[PDB]
Order: sequence, then structure tokens, then C-alpha cells
Amino acid sequence: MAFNDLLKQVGGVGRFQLIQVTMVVAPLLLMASHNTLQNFTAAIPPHHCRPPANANLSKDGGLEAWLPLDKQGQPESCLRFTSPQWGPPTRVTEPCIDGWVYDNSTFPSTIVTEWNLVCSHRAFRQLAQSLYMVGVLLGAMVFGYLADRLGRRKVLILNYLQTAVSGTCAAYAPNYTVYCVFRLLSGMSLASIAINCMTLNVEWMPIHTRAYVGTLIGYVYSLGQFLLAGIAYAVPHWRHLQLVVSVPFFIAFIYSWFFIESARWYSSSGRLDLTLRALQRVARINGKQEEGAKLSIEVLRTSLQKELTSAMELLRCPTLRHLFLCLSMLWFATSFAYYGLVMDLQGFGVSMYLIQVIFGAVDLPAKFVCFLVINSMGRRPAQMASLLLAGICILVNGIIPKSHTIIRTSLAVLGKGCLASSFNCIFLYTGELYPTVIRQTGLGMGSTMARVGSIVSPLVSMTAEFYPSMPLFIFGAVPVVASAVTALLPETLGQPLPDTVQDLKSRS
Amino acid sequence: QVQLVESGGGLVQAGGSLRLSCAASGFPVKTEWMEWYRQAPGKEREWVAAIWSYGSGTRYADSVKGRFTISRDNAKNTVYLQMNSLKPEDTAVYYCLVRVGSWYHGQGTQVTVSA
Ligand SMILES: CCCN(CCC)S(=O)(=O)c1ccc(C(=O)O)cc1
Repeated sequence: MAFNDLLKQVGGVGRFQLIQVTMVVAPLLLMASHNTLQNFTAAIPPHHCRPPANANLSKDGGLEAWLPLDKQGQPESCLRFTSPQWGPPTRVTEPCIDGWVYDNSTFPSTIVTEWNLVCSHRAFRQLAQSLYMVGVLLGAMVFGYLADRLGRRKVLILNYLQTAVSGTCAAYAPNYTVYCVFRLLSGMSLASIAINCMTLNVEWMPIHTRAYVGTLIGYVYSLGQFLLAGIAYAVPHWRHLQLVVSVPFFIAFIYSWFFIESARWYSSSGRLDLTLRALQRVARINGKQEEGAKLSIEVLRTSLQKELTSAMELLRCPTLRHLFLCLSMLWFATSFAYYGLVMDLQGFGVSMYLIQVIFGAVDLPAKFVCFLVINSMGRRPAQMASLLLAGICILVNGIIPKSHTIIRTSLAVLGKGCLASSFNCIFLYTGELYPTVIRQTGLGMGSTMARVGSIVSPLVSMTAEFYPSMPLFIFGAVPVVASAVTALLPETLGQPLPDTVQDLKSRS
Repeated sequence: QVQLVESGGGLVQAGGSLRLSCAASGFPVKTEWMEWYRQAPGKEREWVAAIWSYGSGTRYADSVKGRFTISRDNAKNTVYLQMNSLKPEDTAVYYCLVRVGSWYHGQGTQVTVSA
């Protein structure tokens, strides 16, 4: 007898068990949107030094006597001549202290156009993303612990409100540092809602629905990134698009006010009166009451007592420390490479919307392929495979000259697809590998190191001035090493599912 | 410092060939960007041709593509520029820079196309 018994007494397929899950996962579309958002908001259009206003722009020669051309015959980025003609009848070059001139051919006005984040102090564009992802990690840690201390419904409400207000005020942000701090807060809320969605849905669902939750969250993630593709194709302005992707959290908060708190959390909290009230409420919503009437305070008291009865021991055990380090390094490398790949599309030639939608399309076949390979051949060999193909994709995309477009785009598409497959594979392997005692904490540690890698990804990508593609070189080098280390670890095709620390050496 | 004295100024009838070279110092002819620009009387100083570092490539102008030749010489640290079938509008004061944007600019050499 456990909570699964009383839940199956209520059900697990009823109207509540579908409406609650679907509403709660509905904002994950915009979660994916916000995570990708900097890519469509921080695009750098072609730009050049603004000629000084004192000199005439028509009779003096035009727009060519001040701006030296580049290697490809395009105007220089952040440099100009002091004088149109240097004839005797000092310094000749000069940075654009009279501002820059952009083009509104494709992108009307983005952040780099609004605040001139080019050449000197151009790293602020990547700094914004890095600080947003720092906020993501800080939220996933502190807000998760606060939720464990207090609950899930109130924490979700706070996450919704914080995300909505942070998005709106970031859209209407006067100064750069204000925008960056607003991104910090937005990530703080967004990671918390992202993790708490999965934890609440896994808590309210029966034992035989974890795979359903996983496939649903993957489908919603892919559809939401497709939704960003569509929205970007709709509105080009960064303020208008930011508000469009920030408002749906604000509206969804209204109907979010009617969530049902986790009965399991209430039982683990030690109080059962509100637990019984919650089961009565869900029975009323599920439309059944004769069977739920027998539910009394002593009924679940006699049902939920077996389960009722961290890091230091995680690092103390040598074998456990080793496998934890390997697993967490895998998480770090995978997330870091994935966000390094997906954050950059400037050097793809093709339109942003088309590459985004084809990225959306590739994910579902990748999910099917990963499920087939894990259910037919195995999980580990598929894992090192996916890393090998992803790494080779990234290196060959890096070395191949920018002139080639179709091959580069298709190869990046394949890399992203196999990387998402590797993401599903690593999540499944981590879930099915760790002993049940530290399984949840192990998932948390893997997620935190993945967030660390995602944090350092923009930092690495910032160093594009040293060599135009060595960020791609590092992005492709990291998961080759990740595959190399993952080549050595115990295999779980015996379905052991260990429950005690003494069992890991038994399998290996 | 760096010297960029250029020589080759003269008056030559159209269709002739004139070799222009800039005397550089303090750097190699294959270690930095090298370009020669022309400033016609009353026109704007437009880029003509360039030579990258370590012979990465050669570029020319739209109105000068297949009209002139840009060559370098690492032995004397100079770049020899020669043109064939000079156009009547090609008469301009030529100059050389030290990179694609650099603090060093040539003194300037004036050439005449005449007829
Ligand atoms: C197989 C599901 C894994 N998930 C984790 C659930 C908390 S997820 O919903 O798909 C997800 C969420 C956030 C990020 C990120 O921000 O990097 C990546 C993946």
C-alpha cells in the first residue's frame, strides 16, 4: 500500500489528470522561446562607421572615402579614415566615435543596434546571455530548495509572476545593465518553472507515466521552438517580439491560480488534513465521490508510512565519486556543446527563420531514432555514437569555408538532432543508473553541471576575435572528449536498477 | 618608425605600362595587409587593389578587374604595381597604406594618363 494505490483508486487517466498536466506544461513552449530568444534579439546586422557630420556626404565623394573595405569588399566594422583624401596640399585611421550606421534591410532594430555593441566592448552581447544563464543556474538551485521548503503551487505562481514582469521590463529596459539584470531575474524564474513543471507532473502521475511525461515534455519543447520560429517570422522588432513572448506567462498566470498542490508533498510535509482536502477536491473534479468518501485521515495514515521512515557521501565513496564525476562531466559537455551550437547562426548564410524551423523539424526524427536505438541495440553505444557524430559535425562545419551554405546548414541540422538524441539518452541513463537513494540528488547534480556548461558556452563563444571559428573548434572538441570518457563506465543492459551503494560493485 | 616612400610618377600615353612601388620598412611584404589606393583630382580616394599577408589572396576593383596587376616583393620589402591599357580616367595620385586600416599612409605618387 502506497500513494500509487490511492491514486489509481482515484484514477490516473481522468479529466483532471490531463487538464492539469497540459496547462502546467503549456508555458514550456515560451520557455524554449525565451531560452533561444537572444539569437533572434542579438543579431548583428552589417554596420560601419558613421561619417562625421561636418563633412558633406554628397559632393565630397559619397560613402566610400571614409570607410575602408574588408577582405570581402564590405565596409569596415569599427574603423574609419580621419580625412577623405590625405593630400599635403598625425593619425589617419579612427574608431567610430561619431556613432555607427546600421542597415534595416532585414532586422529593423535589435539590441546591438540599440546600444552599439560592436568591436570594442562587443563582448557585452555574449555577456547578456551568460548572465541570463547564470540566473538560470541560480534559480534552479535556490528556488528549487525554497520550493522544497515551502511547496510547489506558490513557487509556480511566483515563477510565473517573476517571468512575466522580468520579460516586460527587459523589453522596456533603458540601459544595458538594467537589461542584463532583468535577464538575470528572468532566468532565475525560468529555470525554476522548468524544473518544477517536471517535478510536479512526475509527483501527480502514477508509476507507469514517467515515459509519457518525458515524451510530452520533449514534444512541447520542440513545438515551442517552432513557435519561436513562427513568432520571429511574424514580428521583427525586438521590443514587440519580447513583449509577445513575455505576455503569455502573464495571461497563463490567471488560470495558473487554479493549480492543485502535490498531495505527495503534503504527505511528506507531515500534515494530512490538507492532503485529505486535496484528495477530496480532486475526486470532486474527477467526478467520482463514492469511492473517495472512504478516504479518511487514518486511511492514508495506514497507507503512507514506509517511504516516510547528500553530497559529502556522494564524493566520499571512491567508485561513487568516480562515476558521479564522469556523469556530471558528460552533462556539462553535452549541454555546453548544445548551447554553443544552437546560439550561433550568423555564419549560416540562410534566413534565420528557415534554419530555425528546420531545427524544429529535425528534433522529432532524432527522438524516434534515439528511442529505437536504445530499445534495440542499447543506450551506451548510442550515447558515444551520438557524441561522435555531433563532434565530427561541429569540426567539419568549422573547417569548411563559409562560402558553402547548404552542406553547412544540413550538417548543423544533423548535429543538433543527434545532440538532442544524446540529451534524451543521457537523461535516461542517469535516471536508470544511479541508486535510488541518491537518484534525485544525482539528477540535480547533473542538471547543475549542465547549467554550468551552458553558462560557460557564451563565455567561450565570446572569443571570436582571436580566430573566427575557434569557438566552433572548442565546441566540437569538448564532446569528442566527452565520448572518450563515456566509453568507460558500467553498462545497464542487465536492468539491475541498484538501490544500495553496495550494489554498484556487484554489477561491475 | 615605418617609411612608405613610393616612386613611379610620370606621364605616359594611354595603353602603356607603368610600374609603381612603395619602399616599406619595419615589416615584411607577406606579414601584413598591403593595399594601394588612388585619389583622382576632384574624386574620392577609392580602393584599387590589395595584397594580404603570406599571399592569402589578391583582390581588385570592379572598374579595375582585369585591367591592372598588383604584385609584391619580400626581398626589398616593396610591392610592385603595374597596369596595362591605362584608361583616360585612370590618371590619379596613387598611394599605399600599411594594412586594411593602419596608422601609416604613403606620401603619394601622381601619375598622368593624358591621351
Ligand atoms: C528529457 C527532458 C529533460 N528536461 C529537463 C526537465 C527539467 S527538458 O524539459 O526537456 C529541458 C529543460 C531545460 C533545458 C535547458 O534550459 O537547458 C534543457 C532541457
